Amino acid sequence: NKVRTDKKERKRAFPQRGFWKKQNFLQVKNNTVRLAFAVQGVDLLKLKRLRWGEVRKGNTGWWTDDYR
Amino acid sequence: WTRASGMRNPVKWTRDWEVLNRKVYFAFDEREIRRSMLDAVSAHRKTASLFHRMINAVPGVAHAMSLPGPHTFFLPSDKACRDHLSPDSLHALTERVAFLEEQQRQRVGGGTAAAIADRVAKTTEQLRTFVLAHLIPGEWRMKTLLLACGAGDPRRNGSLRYQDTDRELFAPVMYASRLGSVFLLPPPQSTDEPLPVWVQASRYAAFLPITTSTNFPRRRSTVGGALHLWVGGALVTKGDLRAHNGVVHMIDKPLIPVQLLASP
Amino acid sequence: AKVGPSKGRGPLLAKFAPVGFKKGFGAIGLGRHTKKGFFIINTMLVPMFKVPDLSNCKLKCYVAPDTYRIVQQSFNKREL
Amino acid sequence: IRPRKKGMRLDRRRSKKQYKHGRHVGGWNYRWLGS
Amino acid sequence: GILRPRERLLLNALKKEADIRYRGRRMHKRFRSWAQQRVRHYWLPQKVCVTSDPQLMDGSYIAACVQKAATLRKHDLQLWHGFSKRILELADSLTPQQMGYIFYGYGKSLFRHEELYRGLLPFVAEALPEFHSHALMTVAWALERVRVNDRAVVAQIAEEALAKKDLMRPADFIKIVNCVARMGAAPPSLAAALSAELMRVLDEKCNALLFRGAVDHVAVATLYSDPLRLYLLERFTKTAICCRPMHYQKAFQSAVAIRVLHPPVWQQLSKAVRNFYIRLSLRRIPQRARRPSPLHWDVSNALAKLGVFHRNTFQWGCFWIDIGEIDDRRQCWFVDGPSDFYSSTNEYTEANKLQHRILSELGWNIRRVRWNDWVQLGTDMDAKVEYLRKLRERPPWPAILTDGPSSSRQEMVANLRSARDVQRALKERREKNRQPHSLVMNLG
Amino acid sequence: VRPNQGRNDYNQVGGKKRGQGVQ
Amino acid sequence: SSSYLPRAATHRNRVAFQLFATPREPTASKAAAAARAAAEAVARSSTVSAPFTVQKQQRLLALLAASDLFRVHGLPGFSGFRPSSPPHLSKLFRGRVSRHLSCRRVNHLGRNNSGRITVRFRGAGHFRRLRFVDYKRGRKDIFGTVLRLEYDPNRSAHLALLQYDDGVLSYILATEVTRPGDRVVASKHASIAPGNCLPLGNIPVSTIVHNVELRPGAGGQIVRAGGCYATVVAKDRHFVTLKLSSTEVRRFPADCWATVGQVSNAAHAERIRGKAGVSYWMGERPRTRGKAMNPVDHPHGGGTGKKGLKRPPVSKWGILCKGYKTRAKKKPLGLIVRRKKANKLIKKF
Amino acid sequence: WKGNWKGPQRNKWKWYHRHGYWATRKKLIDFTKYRRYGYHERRGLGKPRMQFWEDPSHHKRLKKSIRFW
RNA sequence: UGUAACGGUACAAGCUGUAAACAAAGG
RNA sequence: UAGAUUUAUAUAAACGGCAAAAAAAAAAAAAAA
RNA sequence: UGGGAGCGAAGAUAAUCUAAUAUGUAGCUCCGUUCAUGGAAAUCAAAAGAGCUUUCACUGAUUGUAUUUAUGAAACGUGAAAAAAAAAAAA
RNA sequence: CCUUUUAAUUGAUUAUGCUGACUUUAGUCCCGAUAAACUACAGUUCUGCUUAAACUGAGGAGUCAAGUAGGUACAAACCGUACAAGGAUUAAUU
RNA sequence: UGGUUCGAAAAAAAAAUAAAAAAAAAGA
RNA sequence: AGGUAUGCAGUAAAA
RNA sequence: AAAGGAAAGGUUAACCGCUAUUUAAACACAAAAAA
RNA sequence: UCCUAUUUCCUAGUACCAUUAGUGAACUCAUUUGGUCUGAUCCUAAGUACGCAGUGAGCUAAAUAGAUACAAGGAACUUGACAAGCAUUAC
RNA sequence: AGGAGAGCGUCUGUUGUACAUCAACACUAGAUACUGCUAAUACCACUGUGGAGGUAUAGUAUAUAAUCCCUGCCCGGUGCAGUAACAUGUAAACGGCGGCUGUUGACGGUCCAAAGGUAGGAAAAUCCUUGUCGGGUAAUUAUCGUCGUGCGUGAAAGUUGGUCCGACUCUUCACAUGUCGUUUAUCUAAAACUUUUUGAAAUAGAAUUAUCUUUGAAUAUGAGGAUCGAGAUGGCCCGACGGUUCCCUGAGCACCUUUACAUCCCUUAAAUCAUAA
Repeated sequence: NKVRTDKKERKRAFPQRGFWKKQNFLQVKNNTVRLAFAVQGVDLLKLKRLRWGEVRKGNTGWWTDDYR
Repeated sequence: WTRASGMRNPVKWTRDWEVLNRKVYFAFDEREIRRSMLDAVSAHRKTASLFHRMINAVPGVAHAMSLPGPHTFFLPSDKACRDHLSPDSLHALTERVAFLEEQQRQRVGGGTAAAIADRVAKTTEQLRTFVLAHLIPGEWRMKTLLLACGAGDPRRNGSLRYQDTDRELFAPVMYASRLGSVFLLPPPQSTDEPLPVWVQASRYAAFLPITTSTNFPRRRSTVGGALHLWVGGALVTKGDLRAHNGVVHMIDKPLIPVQLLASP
Repeated sequence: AKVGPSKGRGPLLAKFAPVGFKKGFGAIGLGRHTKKGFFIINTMLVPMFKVPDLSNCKLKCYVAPDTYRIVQQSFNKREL
Repeated sequence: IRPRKKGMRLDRRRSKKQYKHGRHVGGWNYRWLGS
Repeated sequence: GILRPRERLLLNALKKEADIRYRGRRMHKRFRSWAQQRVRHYWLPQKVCVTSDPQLMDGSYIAACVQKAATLRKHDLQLWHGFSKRILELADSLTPQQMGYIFYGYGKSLFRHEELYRGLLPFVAEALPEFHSHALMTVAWALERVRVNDRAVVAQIAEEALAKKDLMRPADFIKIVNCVARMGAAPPSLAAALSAELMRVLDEKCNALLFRGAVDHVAVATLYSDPLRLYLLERFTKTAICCRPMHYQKAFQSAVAIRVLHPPVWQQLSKAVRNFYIRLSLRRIPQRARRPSPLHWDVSNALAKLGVFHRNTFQWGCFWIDIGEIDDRRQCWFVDGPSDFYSSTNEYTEANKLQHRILSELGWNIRRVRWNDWVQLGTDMDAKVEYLRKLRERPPWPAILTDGPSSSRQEMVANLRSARDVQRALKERREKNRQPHSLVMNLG
Repeated sequence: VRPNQGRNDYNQVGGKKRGQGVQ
Repeated sequence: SSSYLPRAATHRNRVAFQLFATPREPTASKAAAAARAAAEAVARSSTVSAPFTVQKQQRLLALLAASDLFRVHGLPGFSGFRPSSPPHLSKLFRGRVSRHLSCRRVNHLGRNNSGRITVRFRGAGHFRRLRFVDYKRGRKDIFGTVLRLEYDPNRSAHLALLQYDDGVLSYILATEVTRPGDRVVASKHASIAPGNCLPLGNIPVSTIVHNVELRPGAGGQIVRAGGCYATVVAKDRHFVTLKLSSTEVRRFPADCWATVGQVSNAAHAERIRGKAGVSYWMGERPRTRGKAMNPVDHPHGGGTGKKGLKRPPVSKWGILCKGYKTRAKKKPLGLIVRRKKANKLIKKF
Repeated sequence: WKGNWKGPQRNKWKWYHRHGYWATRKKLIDFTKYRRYGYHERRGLGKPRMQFWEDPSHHKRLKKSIRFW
């Protein structure tokens, strides 16, 4: 829990090889958010991928740079 | 600890549909009733006043109707008696029931006195015959009677299964394109003629397709339901008044025996 | 402890208790429970707020900074 | 403590035992306000 | 403890069936509220016995007794006629509060004793300057409910409300305006004044629950001015969420009346409001059970014997049609009883006239039957068939419904008694005809 | 089952609870 | 137990009345006249006065022994389960006990107010109802009809539903020869027939009786179990001597009432259970033997391997339990004339 | 263990009815011992003495003994 | 009396009570 | 001592039979505190 | 409350063990401490005398009780502290 | 300083001593069940298991726990989140 | 939709809670 | 086979 | 056969209890004392 | 004048408190990925008209836990057929 | 977990969670004993509660147990019953049921005793290094049957049996068989090795810690003599009496037994008022 009263720290004292990533569930959630934004005309994924100080209007990118 | 109830019942019932079907069987067909047939008749005394009075005033009838043997009693209503019996017959029945009650009340409290015993005996025998003409051996429930008359048999239930009407005459705004088997029951205890039973389609059956999804292939009484059960020329108005030792079925005509009927 | 007010849990509330626990927060009563699970409300018990006509009122929340000078001079002229 | 014993026990403040000791933050010889 | 296996199974099945029965039972209780309100701030703090001798009663006591009896549904004819006698004796000594409570009791119980209202109205008119909001509202409300029409006194009450506008309660003013509209007692100047005051009352003093009571189609059609109509129709779109089926029904009827009789106002509305009412027209507005009256059934029987197919008591649009013929759908009939007119007169009510005009302009060919004329036929069927045939052989009625001849309370009472006798005879000889009476027992 | 079964007040006769309407 | 009606209603050492009267007449004098008339009518109807003996009981039983439509149609019941007999042929009612004449049984499970176990080896068993049986037969000089016979889970005998001539319903102990339709009465003028209740002073010697009152009007207490009965030996003006089922001879006041006949269900002792489960249903728990425990738990316990008792038999509490008498020596015998001896001595002498 | 494992239960009803404020009051224990979340009788000093520079018009010492209307 | 719960205050082991740090200049 | 000052802390004991629920018809009904 | 009242143990000593000691202690309930306890002789003593009650020192670890272990601020008495008897028959 | 005194309870390699810190074992044991790609001109990797309908007149067949366990930037933060009339009649505005 | 509330049935009392604040002249 | 929609008392019967 | 629910509420009946009681909400409607 | 009566009756806006309405032991416990897999039930299912879930990289030594396949012999093993084996094999 | 059999318990059940799932406990039933009702017995505030709102076909106590045939002798002892006390009774009440000799001895002698162990099992869960004879085997300290040879057992503290049953102890036949002579090949890993991520433990007086032979608190890495180039890593456990959780005794403790002693409670025996007649 957030108040750190449980005993969940006991297992973390032992090594484990890896952990499940739940990518199917997380991608479904992310795409739901993306659809909610996109129905209103927002490209959340593009915004998240933009470089610092980079401006791209519409659905444009390196390919637009190449062909323009 | 919890106080959740109603729709939040904490009881973990089974979801198995087969088990729930068995539960339905146990809850309806095998349900136990404490009351008796006379208990039901008394509960409906206000509507069956004459027969209640006869049962309570005619010696022996109550004893006969309170016996353990599973019985079926067809109870006529005061309305049925008034509608179907002639005025003189109704007057005679009322007078004789009142006479028996008056003699009973006298007990509570020459030749002229001697004739009273003969009149009492005659009235008691006649009214006992009349009342016991409606008592039938065995417990015949409504669905059993319908299935015996053939309703529910795919080979015989024709004319009762696909009733339809001229829909555009009654729901026109939805039809613009159109705007352009006798079973026999054992004889009554006081007679030897077995009782005929049959079924018919009610006037409400034809209107089902107007308001229900259907899968068809290629005066009138106002009683409810889709099927009408007739017993000895009398319609069942309220059925399955179950008891501990039988069942009571409400009917709209009295089943007068031939002996008590007048030939001319 | 694992139950009770310890570890910052504080006093018990219906949110933290099982269904059946009854604890409000201090609201006034406005009616009567019936014998069949209902509650008859009486609007006569609703508190009556007394609000004057605020329209066309020259008063304001604060006071202008010059009022201090004006009042101080008007009082010093009397004191002296 | 379970219901049967609770139904026969009495509350601590139903007697005078609460006032017959001098336990306090400063020790065991409390001098009450107003002496 | 333990149970025998058969007993275990039977009781377990009973428990399951009880659970399912509860679930099925609660299915349709969408509008069942565990929290419920009851009004009690009109109950007086004094105690009274309703059966006490009237000769010991004063105005303050008799008014409280009448109101208490109305609240308790103690509708006893002897008790209320004693009330009437004592109140008429005490007419000289009643305050506006006492008269208001008396009128409330009479109207709420729907005790249709015209003589008491007639005898109490002059004192109401004389004492109007001292009346207050509740008393004015109650007098108008009771008169409207019981159909006792006195246009002069109703107009005087409305004028008194206007004069006391700064003291009137908003709900009382709304009810007074609605009653005035329903009784047709406001000439154009009074209607304009009432509309002007109601506009400000609704805009400044009424929230949604108070405003929704102002939505009455009769007032919208016959009384309200154009700005008031526009404001009301616009505000209903905002206040719909708090409304009930009756409010929705009256709003729909108001919209239809405006569309049919005031197309200019309908167009002066905005597109969003018009869209709201168009979408309202698509909803299933819960009505309440209606059935043909005895007079309606008699007319239907005579019509069927004449040989005209027809249907009874059905809903078209936002209207209820008494009789609608099948072969020619545009032909319809209305059977008009004693309560469709004002007491002791053949003058139609404002709602009846409005419905007649709207249906006529929408295309229906309406014919009407008057109980005052029907009752004179008696139990004869040939006479009734000839009556209906002769009515059929004549043109439909105009879009404007005109009132009938003059009448009196004496004739009204005589006709009501005759209708009672005819009802009795017809029911008797219907049920006797139904009864076969063919089983003869040789019991004697 | 009944913690207070043996008490002197258990299932006592009378009382204001049950004697509401008794004069 | 005491979980039913309170002490104030249940406890009364001296009963001041023996006739529970329910007069119908407006005044006390007319009530007395009616009571006299009813007594005279009972006397007139009474004809049998000879004793009711074992042999007469056997003759009546022999006489009683010598002397497809009725079902729920279309009702296929359980796959295997079926009642032993249909309702119209079963000896007992096959129905349910009257709700107005019974209540739920408070199961103490062998534990007293302290919560400790005082009666050992008791189990929950099947749910039971206590039914209110009239041990007093308070109503006198009024005839009643036996309508049906009923099972009782708390009692070894059968019950009978008695409907008095005025419609009152009650439950009484049924006699071995009690059948539906029997007429019964309680009175001093009653005939000597099974089921009738009379004072012990009006019952001839050699008669067989049951449900005997220790104190007049306090309800029968002696001889209740199924098949049990007592015999009238001798009579004097004030006392009547009875031989009881235990072979005890005891005197009873002549005013104590009793019922003629043997207690019904004499075949109870012939029942065979067949398995531990039947006793489990009946409400029993396993009985561990004293010598199977450790020495701290029973006097007979202890010892490597199995052993004998190692001493004369004693109970858990150190009391000899084979031949040792336990009745208080100083307690007076009172009306007891002679109390039985050991069964071995009885059968060998 | 046998079958499904069962250990000490966390039951709010039981804990609050057996070890709560009122249950602790009904218990027979040493009530002079300090309890953070329950009844105890380790009494405090009350409001301390006023420092010489504070305002006596605002210094406060009593709540219940002087409670007026 | 003592203590505490919430609330306000620098979201606090301090202060404090919905007037929650301050009225001292009233017919 | 200018005003204000929520809630809990089971209180008719500023008081008197004991005895559950600060104090409960008589009796059943019982006591080293 | 090592003060006063009620009930009232065992571990420990007796080289086991009993009495006795521990101890009239611990726990439990009740008083609430100089404005208190108690108290102005049907007292104690010797053939002389003392003079309510209370505290301290000595007499003395004496005479005692326990009879293997120990317990014992004994009585009278001596030197001191404090000192008190009793407003008061009504008005 | 010296001197005299001190009742300091005054000297610790050791009580499987107590409270702690820090080494050796030793860089030793310990790493739970199935995984890939995201592209220089279209797409549908493979596997384990199958209640994944969410208005169709019906609160969508439970209880209990999380003293707020699936909100939110590759966050073990800050902030936000349980509406019984479900509020957007928002087929609106543009 | 449940709790609350009546019943089961409970001082068998969930500290900071209530249909639960001195309890009808209530000013309609 | 707990209690369902003006609500407090109150008797009987019962799928 | 091992012998199994009835308190409160709803229904029906009975009823000389009572604002501790259904809007000062509304719809519908040949409808009703005495004389 | 042949319906058992042809009997006015929609939803008064609605106190206080609980709820994340799904997969899932989701509890006690703790080597606690909440969620997959490990079992019945819950949708007339070509697994429910694309659902839920998938954890660093290498590397032919033996030993170990298992899986499969063992010529001919067939309990000669062992305290003991323990453990194994059969319960598949033209179609 | 099949076919054919034996032992113990009849059986289905209970059962020591975390060394005992059994032949141990319970069980349907046959008995015995007590108890007349404010019953006995239990709880031990006792005018109270369970028993039981039951009444000798009931309740309580103690054995033995379901089905068939049987269940021998003893009242001398102890207990109990009986009576004023005796007499006497009661063993399915607790318990007991011979020795030395003549004719292999039917049949005698003699002592003792209350009776002298009967019927029926029988080399047994009793006796015992593998008793005689027979079946199974190449070989039978096993198993089954048999003898009654030896030691013996033994009759409701029950004897002998029929059928069925058991995560019980055993004998035998069959099966494909890696259980075995005797091991091998391929594949996977909660198996191992390297690496990345990351990191304990028990133990440790100090150590720069060799092999032979001897000595020694008596079996030495360290003492005498002789000999001898050593570190880490992987593996294996010969040693380091390798590391960490069985026997005797005390002027110690705890629980159990009763013809050990003392005390206490109860039941008797009494006493004492209430109490006057």
